[PDB]
Amino acid sequence: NTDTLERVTEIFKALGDYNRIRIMELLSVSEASVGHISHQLNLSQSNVSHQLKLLKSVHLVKAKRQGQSMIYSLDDIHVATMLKQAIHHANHPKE
Amino acid sequence: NTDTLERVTEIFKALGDYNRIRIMELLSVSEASVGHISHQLNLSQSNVSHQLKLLKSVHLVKAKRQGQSMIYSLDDIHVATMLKQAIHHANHPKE
Ligand SMILES: [Zn+2]
Ligand SMILES: [Zn+2]
Repeated sequence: NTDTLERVTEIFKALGDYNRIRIMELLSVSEASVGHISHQLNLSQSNVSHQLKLLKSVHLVKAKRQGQSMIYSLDDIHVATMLKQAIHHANHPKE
Repeated sequence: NTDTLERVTEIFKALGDYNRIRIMELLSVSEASVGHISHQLNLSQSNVSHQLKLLKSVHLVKAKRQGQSMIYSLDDIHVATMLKQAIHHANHPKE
């Protein structure tokens, strides 16, 4: 018994594609849906119609209705702060 | 276009396994090495001499020499923030 480990193993393998995370990267500062995400990040709407639903099913992502589309966003500040710090580890301004 | 992103899958290609990051969970409050990880997580020395070394050689981990010993750590507060923010979206309890 561990509580934490035995529930983020599910996160820390699902992270493993640069496309997936490049989207949450952006969401963590500004929200887009499948169709805007496809414009901003050069991805197909068919493809994001299945990557956004997967991110959602590992709970880094959340869907919501708004006016006359479904907006997508980060589930909560936890993993937005995980995902910020992977970029920070990968881009040192001075070594 | 990516600038850095595929160097960030290159730190996801450091995760993907259980005790590997159950170690680093604990390094995220106190620093421990091969013999003492193998004591404190009930592990084995053949094994930690491959996993402390992988993580070391994929920069989520850094050693420090103390004569015939080496103490070991996370690499910086970036990777310490990745694994502790994951260990925060795994459960969400009252405080
Ligand atoms: Zn760093
Ligand atoms: Zn959370």
